[PDB]
Amino acid sequence: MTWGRAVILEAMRRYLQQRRAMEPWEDPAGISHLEIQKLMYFANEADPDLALDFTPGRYGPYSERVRHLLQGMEGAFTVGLGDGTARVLANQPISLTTKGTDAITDYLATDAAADRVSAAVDTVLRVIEGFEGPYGVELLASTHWVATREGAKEPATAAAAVRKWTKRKGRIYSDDRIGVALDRILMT
Amino acid sequence: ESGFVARSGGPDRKRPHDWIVWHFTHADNLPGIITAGRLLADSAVTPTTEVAYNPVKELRRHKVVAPDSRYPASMASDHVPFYIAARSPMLYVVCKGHSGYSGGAGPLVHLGVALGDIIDADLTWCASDGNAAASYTKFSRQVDTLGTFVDFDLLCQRQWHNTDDDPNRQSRRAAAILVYGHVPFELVSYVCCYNTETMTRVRTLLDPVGGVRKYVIKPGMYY
Repeated sequence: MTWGRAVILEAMRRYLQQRRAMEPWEDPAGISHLEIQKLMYFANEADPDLALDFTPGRYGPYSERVRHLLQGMEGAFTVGLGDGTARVLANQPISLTTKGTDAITDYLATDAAADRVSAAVDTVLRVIEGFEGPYGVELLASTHWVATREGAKEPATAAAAVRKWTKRKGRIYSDDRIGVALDRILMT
Repeated sequence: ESGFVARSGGPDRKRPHDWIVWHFTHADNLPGIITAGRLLADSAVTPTTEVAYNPVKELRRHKVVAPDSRYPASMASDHVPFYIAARSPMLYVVCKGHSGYSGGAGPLVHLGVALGDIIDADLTWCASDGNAAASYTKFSRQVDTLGTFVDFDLLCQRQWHNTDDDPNRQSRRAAAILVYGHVPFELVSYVCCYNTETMTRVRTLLDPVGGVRKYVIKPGMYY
């Protein structure tokens, strides 16, 4: 198992448990594809050698290689992507299978990269603490992108920059929500 | 409906004192609440039976609740939560079940209190604008802006699921009045139950305790 797949399987296992307490009305087993993208965005920032080449988008950063990784595991270590359409932005719930859970536990026990996978996942869990759920990680990831890729490190500047990618404000990309995210990105 | 009701007519943005706020509990907890004569925060004591998911409750013990510098240093678990819309996400969690409870809506009782009764009773309270455990949630006790502070429109909807462009709707439906410490039980002016056997049990308990409470059976305020 490459360690990018391991980072995926391990982020999924621990994030699900963090989310089950924070947003307990969310699915007991499925993580949306778009949530896994945000998790992997932060993992890539914690460990650039992953090389997942994120680009900004309406729902935050997106990696075509993360989707390729999930696809290669489908019906094996994970389930839920199914057979999507070519280049459609599909957001399905993805679960760890029993085999996947067994594979990642075996992996962390012996693999050469095992401590590195855990270090990256622990860094991600720390940054998103309190922001678990499909909205919270999108908000954090989008703010992080504009703060580290476009210099948008001040509240006024980061709000404008986030909303140019999201196309939305409402109560979800108001200055106040982005201010809170920005404070977290700056602290971690 | 949404479970967003008021005591005069329908809820109005500019009259939050008339909003009815809701606390749900298991019917078997009601004798204990009767004995104490008040609803107690989780930190006070452990309840007769727990309906909530245990990791959710452990989270509330570490969530700072602080609208003002004058507000007592306190956690979410130091408060009794009253959801503004009775059909809420927290109630769905309990109704769908988990490892700690699996009874459905049958034994769940909604205790409705008018916000103006909480205020006039000189209780310490504040409002969250959404999921109280989330780091991006704010608390406020500014009565005159409560209407804009919570997502009033969403709380009135009969349909409120998340969408791709707004994955934060369920969270905003969890807006609640958190009352610090306890709520005297005489402030409960509305009792709602899911079925008739529950209502019969609730009335056999409450008939000697109190009186002027409006009793209603509504499957529609549950899941």
